Amino acid sequence: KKKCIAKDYGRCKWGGTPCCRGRGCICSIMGTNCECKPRLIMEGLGLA
Repeated sequence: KKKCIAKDYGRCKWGGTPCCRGRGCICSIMGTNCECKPRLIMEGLGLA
């Protein structure tokens, strides 16, 4: 699976380059500041 950004926190876009290592291109929920973070999913607002 080539064509991606294996750079942790690698600026990426949902319509441009994805992440290699397996990061998730998370943005600022506004359409700006998109980046590929090292798979992060820590909830709690619903757990507590």
